[PDB]
Amino acid sequence: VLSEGEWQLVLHVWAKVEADVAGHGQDILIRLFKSHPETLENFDRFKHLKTEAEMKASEDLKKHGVTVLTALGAILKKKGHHEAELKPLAQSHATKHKIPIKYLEFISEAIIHVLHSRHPGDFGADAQGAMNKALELFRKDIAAKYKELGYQG
Ligand code: HEM
Repeated sequence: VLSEGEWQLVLHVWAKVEADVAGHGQDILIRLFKSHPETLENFDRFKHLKTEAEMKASEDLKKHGVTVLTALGAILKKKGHHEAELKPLAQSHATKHKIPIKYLEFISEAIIHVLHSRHPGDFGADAQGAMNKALELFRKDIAAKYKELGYQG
């Protein structure tokens, strides 16, 4: 369970993301795909993309990054009270998309990497620790829902 102070560190960097969620989403999805190419294969929608340049030029990838980060932001703004937001997400990701917890760990790493690069002013060590805790909580709760839904993750 995060403290209020930790949540405030999370939300203060998220405020920066929200200056340009689209650009942040591009960087995060591209970092995920570059660092863990098997994750790209998981997206039938995107797996044709061959290069970072093609990724950057895809309007469709940009749209999806906005969707992803806005969903995550809505979860983070609940400060742990995210049951309602996690239900549909866990169901789609367990049963339609089939995303293992290890891949949610990979996107978490990509989020931390991009925030660390873009936001040294709001992403020092304590802030990164807080974000890690928030993403750990998200993954813990999603993995519990995966169980309940019949997916090992
Ligand atoms: C922070 C973690 C993530 C969030 C918040 C998130 C959010 C979303 C949202 C909101 C959608 C659209 C609605 C839905 O289907 O549920 C979606 C779709 C999808 N997600 Fe995620 N996602 C996350 C991580 C991942 C990861 C790590 C992968 C794969 C490695 C993945 C694969 C997919 C796929 C395949 C779709 C469908 C894309 C399409 O064909 O339109 N997601 N995600």
